[PDB]
Amino acid sequence: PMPLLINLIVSLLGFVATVTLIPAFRGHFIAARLCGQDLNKTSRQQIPESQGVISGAVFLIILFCFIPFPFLPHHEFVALIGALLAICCMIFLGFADDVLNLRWRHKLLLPTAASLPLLMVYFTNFGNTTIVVPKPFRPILLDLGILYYVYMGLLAVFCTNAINILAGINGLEAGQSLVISASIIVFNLVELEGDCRDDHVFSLYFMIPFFFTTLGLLYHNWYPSRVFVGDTFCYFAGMTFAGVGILGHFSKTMLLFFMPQVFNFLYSLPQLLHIIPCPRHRIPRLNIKTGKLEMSYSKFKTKSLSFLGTFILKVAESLQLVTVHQSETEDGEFTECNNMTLINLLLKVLGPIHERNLTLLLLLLQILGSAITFSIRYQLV
Amino acid sequence: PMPLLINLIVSLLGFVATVTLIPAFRGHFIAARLCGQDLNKTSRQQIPESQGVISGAVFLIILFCFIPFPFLPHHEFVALIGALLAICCMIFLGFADDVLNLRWRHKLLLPTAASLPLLMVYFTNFGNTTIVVPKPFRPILLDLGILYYVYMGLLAVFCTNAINILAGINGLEAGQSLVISASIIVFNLVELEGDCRDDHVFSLYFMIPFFFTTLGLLYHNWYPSRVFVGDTFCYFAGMTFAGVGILGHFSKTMLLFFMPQVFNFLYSLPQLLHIIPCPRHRIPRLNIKTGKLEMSYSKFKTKSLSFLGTFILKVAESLQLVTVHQSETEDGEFTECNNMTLINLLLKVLGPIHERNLTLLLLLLQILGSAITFSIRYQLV
Ligand SMILES: CC(=O)N[C@H]1[C@@H](O[C@@H]2O[C@H](C[C@@H](O)[C@H]3O[C@@H](n4ccc(=O)[nH]c4=O)[C@H](O)[C@@H]3O)[C@H](O)[C@H](O)[C@H]2NC(=O)/C=C/CCCCCCCCCC(C)C)O[C@H](CO)[C@@H](O)[C@@H]1O
Ligand SMILES: CC(=O)N[C@H]1[C@@H](O[C@@H]2O[C@H](C[C@@H](O)[C@H]3O[C@@H](n4ccc(=O)[nH]c4=O)[C@H](O)[C@@H]3O)[C@H](O)[C@H](O)[C@H]2NC(=O)/C=C/CCCCCCCCCC(C)C)O[C@H](CO)[C@@H](O)[C@@H]1O
Repeated sequence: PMPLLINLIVSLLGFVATVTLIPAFRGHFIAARLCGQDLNKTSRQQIPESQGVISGAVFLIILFCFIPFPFLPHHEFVALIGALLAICCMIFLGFADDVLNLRWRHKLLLPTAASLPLLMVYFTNFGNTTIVVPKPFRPILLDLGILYYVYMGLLAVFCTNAINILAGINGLEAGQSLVISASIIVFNLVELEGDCRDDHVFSLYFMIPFFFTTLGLLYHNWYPSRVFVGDTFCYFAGMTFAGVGILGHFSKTMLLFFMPQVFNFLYSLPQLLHIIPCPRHRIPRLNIKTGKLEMSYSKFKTKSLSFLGTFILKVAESLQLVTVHQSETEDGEFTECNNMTLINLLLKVLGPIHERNLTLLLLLLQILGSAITFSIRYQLV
Repeated sequence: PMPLLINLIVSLLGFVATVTLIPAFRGHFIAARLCGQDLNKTSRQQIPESQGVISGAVFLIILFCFIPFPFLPHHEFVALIGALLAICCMIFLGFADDVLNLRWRHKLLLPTAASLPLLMVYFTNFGNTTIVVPKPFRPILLDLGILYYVYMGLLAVFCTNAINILAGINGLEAGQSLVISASIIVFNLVELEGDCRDDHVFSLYFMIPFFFTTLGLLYHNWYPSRVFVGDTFCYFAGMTFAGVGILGHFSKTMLLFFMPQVFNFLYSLPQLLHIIPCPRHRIPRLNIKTGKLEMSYSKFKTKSLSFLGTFILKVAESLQLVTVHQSETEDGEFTECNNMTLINLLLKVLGPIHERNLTLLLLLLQILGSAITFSIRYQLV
């Protein structure tokens, strides 16, 4: 555990670096107009956005410096440089999506291009394209070949976006990733005792610095948010997870650590596909008098709604998932449905919750999921 | 020459891609405020900057797609992925310098960090740290060891900045790189016939797409500039050259292709070090009535000037390099010295030249240098 010792020493130095540099560059981002308002707060001040660029940068300098230590053989060297190319490309693309505000078309396609070094490394290092069925005898009728490479391409696209759309409250994005990376770190140390070690000693090389830099980011992103992580971070986070999952051969376990993100993605799916009107910001509404966050709604004319739309809505209404409020004015009759997100579903079930408590609750919900996965995979039921 | 055939097919597709995408993203950059005015033109309209991000992006997608072709052994695979990590990191850092407008401190240090994958690849692939003396028996008294790795670190820092400071006129930055990359391509094809082939088949993999994408950029950057290349491109260009020079083992020949850039850097050195006052923009002044570009000056109080400053200035004045105009008002006595740049020295020698002609003249001057290098290295005097 000597390269891991070096990896931890540089990760702690990376944490110090991230914590120190984020306030040092504040000026540059406010000047560059890379900032947004805390939409769930009465304060109209603009907080610097895209701070994941600073932690992501620190992350790259750390690992570039780390490269000779696990060697001072190329099977793990190709995977190291390759994974760093896919991550660097993603922090780059993420920052450009933050700066240029790209279309949903790019939010999908470009992460597939950035994930190519991982696919190519897997191709040249002859990766096992044959998968093992985790579900019972029902879907079991397999060398997925190109469809396995399609899966690896669509993994980075899911991971980054799933984090990115489960956001809008102080320390949720950096915080959820902090639970996920820690869950992978714990898992790596357990599996570091036997069988697959080369996969977990490798995954730890990327996860220990991702954790300590994200911690340095959360130092300024936690409530009250002084800085915002931005798309740059979601892109970086998603790809680092998708990368270690792919090359470490544990994307299945990793996707189980991603349970709140998966629920949020699917619960959002009718809005994301625009079958039910999707507003630009689906973050909860602040009740200025209460101080706590109340559910956000998407009101629209019921006549304009499609046959599939009113079907999905009425099935979700009955399943006690959405809070539908129908009204009628001089303009006509409307339908004010609940904004389909895990944050608003938590406010639907537990009522209005304060911002600091709501994030903390979601992080605990993330902690519970990791316990469920760790219980499933290690017999603790 | 089959992977080279594939490399050229994708490079032509890359040229088409760059030419098509640059006007498609114009909206995003104007919105993102990533734009500047053509300071040598009367028109106050803002032209989108950082377009090197689009060509640099196209470049990365091409080469990521190219990766399996020269293989479908890891000695050239590590160098390929490694060089792409150093380049991707540089397009990323360059874009952040364009967006955040970093200090001169970062313009130097950060390119050294981005060049680490090249150094590390050279370290692991056991690169020849021992250099051969090109100059005569005078400096010949050598395993430079760490000082050779210092050289490789400072190569990317020189290459990017040297291009970046020899700019400010339509198609100079993209155009000079277009002569340099073509000079390396020609040289690679000559040396592809014998001896070192693995170094030139490798250098061509990066130079053919750099050329065809930069061509696609020059399509919109040539006079009258519709778009601006930005720091993103200078960073990308510099590193791609520094990369192929380092890994291909021909940084010496490459630095001889960089002759106008070297003269411009050293001629600028008293201003860059602030021994003689350095104005923010050292680009020539447009004579609205003439239409042609006239020399730019740096006027200052002669009393405020240091003992070394007035010494360098008077040595350059006598050497017939700077045009010094001394004046005296009620405020006191001033000194209006010529802005120390190869562009203003060309206007000092040839008089006022029109912008389109001036760039074209500098590109021809770049062409002459490549002929001088090719004559030196292949006996054509
Ligand atoms: C539709 C959806 O879910 N869109 C949500 C998503 O939109 C993204 O806002 C950010 C800007 C926010 O960070 C802003 O939120 C504010 N903020 C931030 C942090 C905080 O603590 N407090 C706060 O007030 C701040 O003012 C900041 O500027 C970007 O514009 C980004 O591009 C947006 N990103 C997107 O719009 C992403 C869309 C992806 C569409 C889905 C496509 C499918 C992807 C998966 C495919 C997988 C398959 C292959 C399996 O996130 C929003 C919330 O952070 C939510 O309010 C918003 O509802
Ligand atoms: C001091 C110096 O030479 N500084 C020149 C340098 O400044 C850089 O302007 C750009 C903004 C220009 O692209 C603007 O110029 C306009 N433009 C552009 C293209 C065109 O065709 N027409 C036009 O009008 C447009 O409005 C655009 O916004 C950036 O701000 C960049 O950060 C600047 N970059 C720097 O300031 C870079 C400084 C590096 C300092 C030297 C440090 C030493 C480096 C070498 C060390 C090597 C050793 C290790 C051996 O370049 C300037 C000109 O493009 C010139 O006017 C200016 O004089």
